[PDB]
Amino acid sequence: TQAVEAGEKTVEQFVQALNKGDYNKAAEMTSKKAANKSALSEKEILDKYQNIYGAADVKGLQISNLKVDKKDDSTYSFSYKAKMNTSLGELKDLSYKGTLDRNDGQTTINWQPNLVFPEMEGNDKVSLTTQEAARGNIIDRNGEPLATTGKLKQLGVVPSKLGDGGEKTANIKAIASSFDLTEDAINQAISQSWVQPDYFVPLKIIDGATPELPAGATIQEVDGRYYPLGEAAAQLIGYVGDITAEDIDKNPELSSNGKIGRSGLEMAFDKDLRGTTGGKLSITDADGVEKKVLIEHEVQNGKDIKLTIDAKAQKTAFDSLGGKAGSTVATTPKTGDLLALASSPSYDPNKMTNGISQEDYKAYEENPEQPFISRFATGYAPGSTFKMITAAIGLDNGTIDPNEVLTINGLKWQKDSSWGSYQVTAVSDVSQVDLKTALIYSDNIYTAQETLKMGEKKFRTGLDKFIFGEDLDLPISMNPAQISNEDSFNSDILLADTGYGQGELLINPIQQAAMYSVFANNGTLVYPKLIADKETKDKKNVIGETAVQTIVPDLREVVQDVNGTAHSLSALGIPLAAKTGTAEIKEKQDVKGKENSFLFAFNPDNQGYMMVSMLENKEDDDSATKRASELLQYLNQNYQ
Ligand SMILES: *C(=O)[C@@H](NC(=O)Cc1ccccc1)[C@@H]1N[C@@H](C(=O)O)C(C)(C)S1
Repeated sequence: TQAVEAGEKTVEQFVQALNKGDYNKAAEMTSKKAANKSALSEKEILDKYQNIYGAADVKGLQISNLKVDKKDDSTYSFSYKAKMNTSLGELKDLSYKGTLDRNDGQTTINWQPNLVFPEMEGNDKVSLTTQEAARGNIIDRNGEPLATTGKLKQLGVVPSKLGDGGEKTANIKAIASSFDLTEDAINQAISQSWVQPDYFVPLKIIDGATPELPAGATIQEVDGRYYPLGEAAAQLIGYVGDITAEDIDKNPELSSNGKIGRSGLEMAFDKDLRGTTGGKLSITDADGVEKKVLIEHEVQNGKDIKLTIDAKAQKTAFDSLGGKAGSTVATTPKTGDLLALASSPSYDPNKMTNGISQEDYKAYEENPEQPFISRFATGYAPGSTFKMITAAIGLDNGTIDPNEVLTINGLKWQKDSSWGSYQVTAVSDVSQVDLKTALIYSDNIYTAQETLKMGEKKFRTGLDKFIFGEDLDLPISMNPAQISNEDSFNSDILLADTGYGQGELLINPIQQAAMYSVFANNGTLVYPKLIADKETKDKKNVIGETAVQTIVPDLREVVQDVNGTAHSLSALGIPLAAKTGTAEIKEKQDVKGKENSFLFAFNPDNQGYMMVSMLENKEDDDSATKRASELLQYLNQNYQ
């Protein structure tokens, strides 16, 4: 019995050393190379475990149902079920047999070929044939392609088959003249540090007919991932990259020759898009004739992914940002379909996945405007657009009378002398300010006074009915919106700032589109949705229908009133309700404060579309409002 317990520890450590990928430590727990003992030496056990388990990408060996007893004076038998992960799938239900040995005080494993796979005998080999799975496509709500896979002919020259003296110069000139490439660039590539005589130095990417090939040039067809919208959806869609040996160690079910999603939806839906590797893992005899099969799946290509995105709206939303720092979110607010998720500046995903120079990659990473950031998922202070939420809360809890006219003297205001030098500031000197006026001119003082009058308790009570702190059900990495840093403002100043969208508020554009959706659904919050087939989910009674019917007519006046901050959008001649905002930020360099321009706009007649556009670190006279004319026209015509 005391010996049977030591054997269950030996089988445990032997399996553990195999599981931990240390095939040498497991080899030293075996007996000597002899009959009725170990079949091979230790160096041959290492090389057999390394060759076979390495070829099958064997990872995560775990056993169960261990049964160890006694067979003779020095012989102990052991059995167990086992399972392991391979590049083909899960290899479960493995009945392992063996015998232990107690020669001195230690117990060793009489190693046999049946301890690599159950039915191996003598000089049996292992064979693995695999078929790569085609990565699925990504498409928009109307079927247009967003990310597809295909073949790409790649021109390239062989330095050895190019020439010696003069003939190499002649072949370079013929390759240059027959492929439209400068002669100074062909020599710059074939002379790089990595190049060797008999290598394949790629040049151009043939996108049409293959022309006449001079001496030295040769086309090598390769697989590529194409992105039709390109940079206009690079943050959302992401890009794929060549699978590395580290990736295979983490998930053996990958193809060491395929691509893996690195960011965005390409990485988010990597499992669904990449498919499953097909093939067969068999045990052959000593000559290569197949005996027993261990795994066999057929190649199953990846699934396609259909998004709520509109390819036209996505490209228009991105183009309207003119390459400046910003982002635009367009939805159908009654269902939550995300029509566009643009971020700017961006990077070339085609260039990123189909070969990018190391200089260009550093440009993308050293760019201060940071093109790799998904700005529709970055938290910001919403600014003056947030007054709609504060107003709706003040109307619901009976704090704001729409017709009551506050008197506001001057452009500065503070509650009392305890505020020191801090004062809420108004841009327009309007003395008689009611709710409709405060939304048209965007008056901070009215909002600050009504927030302080409301109280912190009643303010948060209305705020907590929204999606602050919630994690949206979206395949986009994202932080939840927050009201402040802590559960209490503990400051009348901070309570006031939060009233008109400043303070410690952090709400990303997508979360803003979800929160502002209440004004298109009579106070019901409709959650955003990116997968076209998902079910619409909502959250009712977030604000009162009374507040919606009061505020939306005022938001029409933000566009229609001649002093409205969005009056430039009345040139469209379409039903629009809007609210602009400009948030000031002092979290970069103290040399100068930076401003973020915002625009919220939806159709108040049919509620077909909703838009939340942003400009980060805006230039002067530049706003989100002056750029939104084109996207609004498209959404108004195509989403009624
Ligand atoms: C809301 O965001 C308000 N903004 C400020 O009080 C800060 C600010 C920023 C730049 C210049 C002056 C003041 C108001 N809303 C914006 C807007 O709707 O664009 C105004 C510029 C009207 S102030």
